[PDB]
Amino acid sequence: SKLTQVFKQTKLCIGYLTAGDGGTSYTIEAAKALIQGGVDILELGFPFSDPVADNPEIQVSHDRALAENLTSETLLEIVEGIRAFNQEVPLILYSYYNPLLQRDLDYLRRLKDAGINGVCVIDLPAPLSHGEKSPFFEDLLAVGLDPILLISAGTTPERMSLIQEYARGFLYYIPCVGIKEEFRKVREHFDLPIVDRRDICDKKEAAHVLNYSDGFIVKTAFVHQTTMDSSVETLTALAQTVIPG
Amino acid sequence: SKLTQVFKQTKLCIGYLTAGDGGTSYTIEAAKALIQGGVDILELGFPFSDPVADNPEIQVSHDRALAENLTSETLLEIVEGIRAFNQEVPLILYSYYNPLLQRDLDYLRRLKDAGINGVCVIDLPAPLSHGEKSPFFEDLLAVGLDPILLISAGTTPERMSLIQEYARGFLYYIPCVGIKEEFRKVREHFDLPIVDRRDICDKKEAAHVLNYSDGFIVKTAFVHQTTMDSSVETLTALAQTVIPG
Amino acid sequence: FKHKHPFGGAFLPEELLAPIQNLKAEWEILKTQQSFLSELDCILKNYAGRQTPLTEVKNFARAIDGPRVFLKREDLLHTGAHKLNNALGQCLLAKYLGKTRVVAETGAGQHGVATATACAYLGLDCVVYMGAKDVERQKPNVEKMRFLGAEVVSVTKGSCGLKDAVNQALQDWATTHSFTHYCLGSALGPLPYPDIVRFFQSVISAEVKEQIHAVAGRDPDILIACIGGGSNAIGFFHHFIPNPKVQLIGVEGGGLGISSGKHAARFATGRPGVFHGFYSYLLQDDDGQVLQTHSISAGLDYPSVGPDHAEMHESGRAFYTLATDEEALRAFFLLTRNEGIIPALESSHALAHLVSIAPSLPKEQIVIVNLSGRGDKDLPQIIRRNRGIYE
Amino acid sequence: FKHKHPFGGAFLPEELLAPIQNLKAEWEILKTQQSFLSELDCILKNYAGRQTPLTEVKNFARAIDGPRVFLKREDLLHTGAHKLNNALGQCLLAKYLGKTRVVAETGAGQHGVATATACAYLGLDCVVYMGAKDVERQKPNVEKMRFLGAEVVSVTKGSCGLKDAVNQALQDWATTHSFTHYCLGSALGPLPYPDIVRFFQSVISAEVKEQIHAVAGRDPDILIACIGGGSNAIGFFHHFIPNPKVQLIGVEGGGLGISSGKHAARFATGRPGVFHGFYSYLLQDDDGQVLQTHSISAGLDYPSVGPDHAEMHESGRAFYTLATDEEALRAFFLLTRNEGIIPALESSHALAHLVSIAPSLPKEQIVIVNLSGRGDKDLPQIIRRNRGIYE
Ligand SMILES: OC[C@H]1O[C@@](CO)(O[C@H]2O[C@H](CO)[C@@H](O)[C@H](O)[C@H]2O)[C@@H](O)[C@@H]1O
Ligand SMILES: OC[C@H]1O[C@@](CO)(O[C@H]2O[C@H](CO)[C@@H](O)[C@H](O)[C@H]2O)[C@@H](O)[C@@H]1O
Ligand SMILES: OC[C@H]1O[C@@](CO)(O[C@H]2O[C@H](CO)[C@@H](O)[C@H](O)[C@H]2O)[C@@H](O)[C@@H]1O
Ligand SMILES: OC[C@H]1O[C@@](CO)(O[C@H]2O[C@H](CO)[C@@H](O)[C@H](O)[C@H]2O)[C@@H](O)[C@@H]1O
Repeated sequence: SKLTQVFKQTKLCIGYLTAGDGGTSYTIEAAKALIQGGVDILELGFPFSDPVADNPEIQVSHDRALAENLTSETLLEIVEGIRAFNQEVPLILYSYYNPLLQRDLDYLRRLKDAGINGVCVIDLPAPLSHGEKSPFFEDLLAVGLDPILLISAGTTPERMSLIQEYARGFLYYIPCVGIKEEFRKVREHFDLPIVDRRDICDKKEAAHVLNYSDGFIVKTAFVHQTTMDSSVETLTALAQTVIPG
Repeated sequence: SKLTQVFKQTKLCIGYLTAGDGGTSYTIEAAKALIQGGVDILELGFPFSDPVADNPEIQVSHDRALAENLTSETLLEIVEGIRAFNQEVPLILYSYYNPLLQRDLDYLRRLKDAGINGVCVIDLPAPLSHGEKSPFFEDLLAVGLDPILLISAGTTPERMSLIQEYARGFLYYIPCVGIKEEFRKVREHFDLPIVDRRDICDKKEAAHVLNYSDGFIVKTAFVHQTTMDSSVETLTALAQTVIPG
Repeated sequence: FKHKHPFGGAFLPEELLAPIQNLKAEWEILKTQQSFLSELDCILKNYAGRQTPLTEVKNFARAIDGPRVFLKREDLLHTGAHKLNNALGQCLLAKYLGKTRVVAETGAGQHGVATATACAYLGLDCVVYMGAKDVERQKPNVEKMRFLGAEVVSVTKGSCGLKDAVNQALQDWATTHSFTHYCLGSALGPLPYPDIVRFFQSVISAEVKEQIHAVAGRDPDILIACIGGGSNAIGFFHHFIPNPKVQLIGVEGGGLGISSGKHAARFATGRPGVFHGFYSYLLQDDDGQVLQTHSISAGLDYPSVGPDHAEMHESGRAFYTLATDEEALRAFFLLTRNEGIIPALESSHALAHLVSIAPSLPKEQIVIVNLSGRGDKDLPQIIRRNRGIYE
Repeated sequence: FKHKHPFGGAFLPEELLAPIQNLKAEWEILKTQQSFLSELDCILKNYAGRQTPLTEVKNFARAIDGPRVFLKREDLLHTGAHKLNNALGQCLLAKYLGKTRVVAETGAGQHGVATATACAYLGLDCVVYMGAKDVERQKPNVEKMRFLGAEVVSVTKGSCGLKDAVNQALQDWATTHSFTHYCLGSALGPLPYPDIVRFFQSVISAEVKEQIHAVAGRDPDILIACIGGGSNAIGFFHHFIPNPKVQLIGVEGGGLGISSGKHAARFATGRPGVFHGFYSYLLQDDDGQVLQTHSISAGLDYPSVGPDHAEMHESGRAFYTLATDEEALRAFFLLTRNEGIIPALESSHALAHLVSIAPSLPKEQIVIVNLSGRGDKDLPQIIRRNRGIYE
């Protein structure tokens, strides 16, 4: 409803930040800097102690955030600090399953109320059997959060059905050439925006990705920049050079 | 014939030296010093690389003699140097079997000619079967050397026969009280002097041993003294304090 | 019990779904293929030394005031621990599925050595990812894996630890799985690895069943095994699980005790959570972040435990307890001095639990402890402790 | 041949004649006592892990261009070497003769560990004499023997070496033999020890005979074993000696080669002599003083060899050759990388001889090498050599 609105504009930039890396205040400052820099959707990482599906840069980022005492409670503070700045920009919570599995339905409602619009759970795949349901994806739908799912070329038709069941907002796509047609068949099957999940870090590749994808994600570059010079002005600047046009 | 002569006197002192410990000249000097000190029989050790039947003091003495290049040839020089001083004192060659097994019959003759009168081979026991002969003990008898054998209380009668076959000069005895009678039965069985093989190092025990033994042996004290102060005068002096009367 | 998921599962990112589905489908065919089962049997006999003996330890039993005590001697297996049962099974599986390459990760190197050993004997390219900090700490096992022909990749990315090697290994498998098998060391992981590892360790209890019937004419009263991830215990338990007269005891690393927080006793203080692709008991804080663990024995020093043990913990079928470092150290010395068998510090946790219950057991009872490995590898660390004599 | 004595014998000082005669008389009765043979059988099976497997090593064979090659896996025995066969036999013999104590001496500690292991399992007081200089060099094996409950006597008398420990041990036995057995580690020593040790190692070839007939239906063409004192080789050869179609090869430690004088190859340059109570081939100078030896492997680094091999060398029944340190090192790496079996540097001498003759053997021939022990104990020394890759 808020993600669906933002994709009425075309060719969006998603920016990743690790919640709590540098502390609560810093995370809020960095998010402001990315928004002012033109980022259309914030992907806010719930840091996990064992993020085996993320590249080492993001692993060390998660380590920093947890050593600075990010909790399920200060994450709410962070989201509320962002929403005290901007209440239009969609917020995706990116997370491993366990920190959310250990919370309850009420925490999901508190996330929605704080400002979160979508939840991407990187190690919780949509159920394989056409019958079998997903307690957590059901819980997301029940409170109005958009489950942000990931599909591949080899996605079995059994997923396609159940992935279509729970997917809302937009779908991430992890491709392998004529990839443009490749995205169109996916996009027409789901009637949702399809975003290339690959890590973009320069303007040339972002413009390339947008030929066929409805957006691109800057996963590493922003986090890496906070380790070079953490002054958030350089995050605004980095966004402006990466986003085409 | 020369050992038998010396035991016509009673209560003899046997003194041990390692041939070649300190070199050829020193060994000859030490032997002179012991003779002047009253020693009646020299027991001259052929140093062996692996004298497992000797106490550590004598083991290290053998090590020194071989590192100073004692050979089967300089041993002849040593014996000839002693005989150029004194041609009455009996000389016992004390040895392990292998340095003599590796020589030949002619070397035994050369030993006899140099001045050796008896040979004690500590790891060559008299043969066990009443029939079986000993090539080396035969070789000793053939050239006129006295085989100096060792008996224990538990000597089997099978030995007693063959030990009596080859024994000449005197017998060493290694006892366990009424040990006086114990020696008399042995002495009367063999009609040879019986010498207590135990290491004597003070006058009190030497006098004690001579109550029942035809002599005593100073095995360690002289060698040990060459390591305290090698000046051979102190060997003469040490002999004089150890030999009773 | 209130659970959103059955224990186990496959909580995987998309890029691992196809590799895991292929393995599962391939494995269902292979585990009943007689030629594969026969060849694995021959290798375990003529190369690894199965079957391992069952040793009655009468001096040890006497010294701890215990009943009839037997040791299943997985210390006598080639490489000195049960881990080779699974390494040979999975690397033979790789060969049969047409893989030419096997990839693993390792922390202390025990699993890396077993995998490298199986790959050398079977002629497979072997690649072991290891965090650079562990490479520096384990140069002997690194040299051993390299002598066994493995490529040891020193991971200098990220924080240079097990976590970073795991990420590197899984990234490799996602790229290379059409020709590379990924070899998991314990009864952990996404389906089908808990089934695969359990299947290859079940030979332990099949042997024990024959051997204990040969010397005693009946099943044991008690089975005790240590629990790192769960693989030696589940294989040791497997063929006795349906006998309700056989008690099943799993002993975790108790470290400095529960009160100190320095331990690895998932079932003492942990609770269910999703970690490394599966759902099981997990040492985790209120937010679900995985907790740091401690054990004198590095083979037990894990925050996770295999889902088959989670099932038996909640079903009440098996008793999961712990032994502290110092109880494990004492049992180590007791077995060494009384039987001349030098046990691994891992298995010494099983031994320790027997030491503490032995006087209460009636003397006619039969206890089998699974001696999961030999302890020569633990001697340098134990010698550094400078312990005096134990009784 | 011109010899004043048959090989062997008992060239002993008087104080050892009674102990040696008692042992001999007692042993003649015991070696045919069925209850003793049965109990030793049971212990070797349920405690030591016999029977050890016979492993065909097809990758190794291929890599050296060799024929059909099998390894008798004495590395899989408890303690990791064949020495325990003899330690358990002699310590069981002690127990049966009523001894409560066993005394030994040791240089590197390998024999001390085996004896201490057997004494712990059998409940005998164990005392190991060791020169203080060796204690300092072998603190890991000293700690192991002490953990196994042995008293390790550090000999600080004399020159504090093996020679001084031997003297201390024999002095102890001469005093204590009425209740102490003296345990000799190899097929050396005064009669009856060469017969006793050979009797307890013959189980190796009894097993090989059954195992090679099971896989191939015929006796092997070639048996290769390393020779330190001779015990693993004579037991490995024993049941094939009467078959003239079986070649017997013993491989000694060649060190830096014969020309350098730094080796342990008794049969290359030695000659008969009397040493430590027996007559056999001996590395000795013109005067009969025993020569210093060298080998990369301390288990081969001896100037002596057992009299049964001397007999077969002069009879022409067996071929005694050597391998240099570097041939042994290369074979070590070849076996490790191609089969995942880490051999002892001792056995690597046997392997090395096979490596150098393999291409000339017709491919249908069957070669069995006796893998007398595992090489984990040799890894620290080999890692220090910093060798590159061998082919
Ligand atoms: O970081 C390794 C990375 O590269 C790949 C191929 O893209 O594998 C290569 O590197 C491995 C590590 O050394 C080699 O073992 C392998 O042979 C080589 O292809 C990926 O599989 C891996 O993720
Ligand atoms: O963070 C507290 C949380 O951790 C658990 C393990 O999941 O227990 C740990 O913390 C306890 C409190 O310090 C310790 O007693 C225990 O030893 C330690 O492992 C949970 O019990 C608790 O909810
Ligand atoms: O130097 C040892 C010496 O003493 C004897 C007894 O006289 O043995 C004693 O010392 C041994 C070494 O510690 C102990 O093992 C033994 O228990 C003790 O009786 C002799 O046997 C030995 O030659
Ligand atoms: O002292 C010479 C003597 O030693 C023997 C071994 O008994 O050989 C040794 O000496 C040779 C000359 O240096 C070396 O070539 C040989 O390697 C070494 O072991 C005898 O052959 C020789 O008579």
